[PDB]
Amino acid sequence: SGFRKMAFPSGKVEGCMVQVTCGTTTLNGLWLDDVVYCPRHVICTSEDMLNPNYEDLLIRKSNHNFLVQAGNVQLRVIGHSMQNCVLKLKVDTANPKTPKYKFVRIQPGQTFSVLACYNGSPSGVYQCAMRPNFTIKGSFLNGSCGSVGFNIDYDCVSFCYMHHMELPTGVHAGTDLEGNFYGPFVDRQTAQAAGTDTTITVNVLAWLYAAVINGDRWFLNRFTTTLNDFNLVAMKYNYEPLTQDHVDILGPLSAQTGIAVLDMCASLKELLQNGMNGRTILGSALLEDEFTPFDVVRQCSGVT
Amino acid sequence: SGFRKMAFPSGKVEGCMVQVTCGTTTLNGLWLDDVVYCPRHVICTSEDMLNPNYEDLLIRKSNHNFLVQAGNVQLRVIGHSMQNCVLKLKVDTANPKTPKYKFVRIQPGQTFSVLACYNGSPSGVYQCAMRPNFTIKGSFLNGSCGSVGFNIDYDCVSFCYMHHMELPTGVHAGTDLEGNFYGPFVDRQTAQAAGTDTTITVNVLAWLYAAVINGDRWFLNRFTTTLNDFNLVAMKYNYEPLTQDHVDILGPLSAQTGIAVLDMCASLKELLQNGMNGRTILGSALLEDEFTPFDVVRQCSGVT
Ligand SMILES: Cc1ccncc1NS(=O)(=O)c1cccc(Cl)c1
Ligand SMILES: Cc1ccncc1NS(=O)(=O)c1cccc(Cl)c1
Repeated sequence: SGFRKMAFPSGKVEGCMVQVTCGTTTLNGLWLDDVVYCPRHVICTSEDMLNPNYEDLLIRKSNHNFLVQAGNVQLRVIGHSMQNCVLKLKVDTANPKTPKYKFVRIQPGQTFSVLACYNGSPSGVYQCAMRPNFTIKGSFLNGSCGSVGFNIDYDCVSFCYMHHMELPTGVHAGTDLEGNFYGPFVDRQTAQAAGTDTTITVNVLAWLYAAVINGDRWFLNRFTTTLNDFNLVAMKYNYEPLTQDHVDILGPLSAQTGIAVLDMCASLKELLQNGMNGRTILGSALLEDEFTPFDVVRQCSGVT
Repeated sequence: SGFRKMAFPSGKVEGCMVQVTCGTTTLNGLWLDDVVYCPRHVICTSEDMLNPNYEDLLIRKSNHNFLVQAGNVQLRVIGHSMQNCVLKLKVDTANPKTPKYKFVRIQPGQTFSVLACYNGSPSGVYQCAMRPNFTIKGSFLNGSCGSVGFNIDYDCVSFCYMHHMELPTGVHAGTDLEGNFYGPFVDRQTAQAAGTDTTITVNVLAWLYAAVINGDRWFLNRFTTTLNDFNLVAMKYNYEPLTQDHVDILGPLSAQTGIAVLDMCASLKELLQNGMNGRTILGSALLEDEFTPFDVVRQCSGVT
């Protein structure tokens, strides 16, 4: 037992990290097969980032201007193209460490691991959630751009995120691996608003099931509620409205614990209305929303 | 910016995980050079674990009784020996994925990454702290024994922990890679008490420096304190007493922020005496003690 904010083993992704340099800007790239994916803002200078015309900036660049280095070996760039906000550098050598992979566009509320990298070198791995407002609360410094978010299903790596920028508010924004931003963000140094973020209700409930499984049951009460009643409370506390789809995915956890989903909703309702009264749940003094029902099942059963 | 409970990239350690089977018991092993390290309780049955005589149990075992599998290839065991609570299985092939490594015995309050494994297969990575009482609050299920804790310095993996057991209280206990238990624990299914755990004061203070660096400064106040005065408060709240050595290691963070260590102690003092009043620090509603001053500096500078 015990419950931790666990990230996926990062090994398959470490073997794909490279350094991409263009002019004076260096960031991270992802080498899969004979293609290196990186944020297109690698072609910008500090002055360009205020209002960049990427098509025009890319026209001044040739294959030889993109310096791609994997560890200590230089890769030969034979093609370059822009796809939305990513650059695809065609290299002459396939990465021998290319794992089985997919590019997937995740949904808000879903979680993933981030392998934070600097100069093509991995520094740490942590588990994140794509906030309902399409931002991530990561840990990213200068040089971290091009770091990727992913999930792993047995031997298949599903890349879902590529880090592009930090909003003036300190939250992070990025794209899927086809270069499409999650949210309304653009790759430009301008004031950009991330909407009102809400708490992922289905994840908090799954984490409440994880607490019961692991012994923390103080929050369990003699009450029940309805989806409509619970959602009145969820609205007041900026929680995502709970739907029958969320109840359905909570099915396995409800089955394993024997606590009906709506009864767990009444425990969450009382926690929202009365707080924790100084107590903790799974070592946390607040309601945790970065564990999906899938994460809880995987962790609670030991899925490798 | 942003601050996350980051684990080390696990790739170097994934390449060392193997499955070790002896009789009906299967657990994880660590293959470094031509040696496989695993918990010695792999030789026990369920009845043996109540009061095992490991010397006697090992005498009934031969090299051919230890089944070591790396992925899908079987390793040939040519030697076996017990060193404290670990078994060292000499195999005929050196692991080609052996990274540069050290075996180190960490101090309580220090942190490390755990690569939780089942059947020799990695499932997730998370950052832990060796509690002052020599336990870890991990996430370990049946089959997780043999999972290791480690730190990484550029290309050198310092293994510090090997998971052995879960105490009836739900906390975890294990050994260094020479088989010596951290704490007073023995590898036996008996009631064992982990002492009174305390909060790692130097880590909370380093995490308070990480909060200031990242924008969270509400807790900063117009007060200062002395080491002796602060320690009176630390005693009352089960915090480890702060020493000049802890103040010295906080030096770099004190220098970078311009907030004297004793002034940060007065912020911590007020937080202990008055709580958080419903507020958070780095997204947490409690005082975090699993980031050492080294972790904070590394994360806040991007050390790969
Ligand atoms: C100064 C610079 C030069 C070139 N390329 C990037 C940067 N800066 S940055 O990465 O912090 C950045 C700022 C604003 C928006 C975005 Cl998408 C990225
Ligand atoms: C049932 C069994 C059989 C063989 N080897 C281990 C186990 N059980 S166990 O790993 O949960 C365990 C229980 C108590 C102390 C320790 Cl150190 C480990």
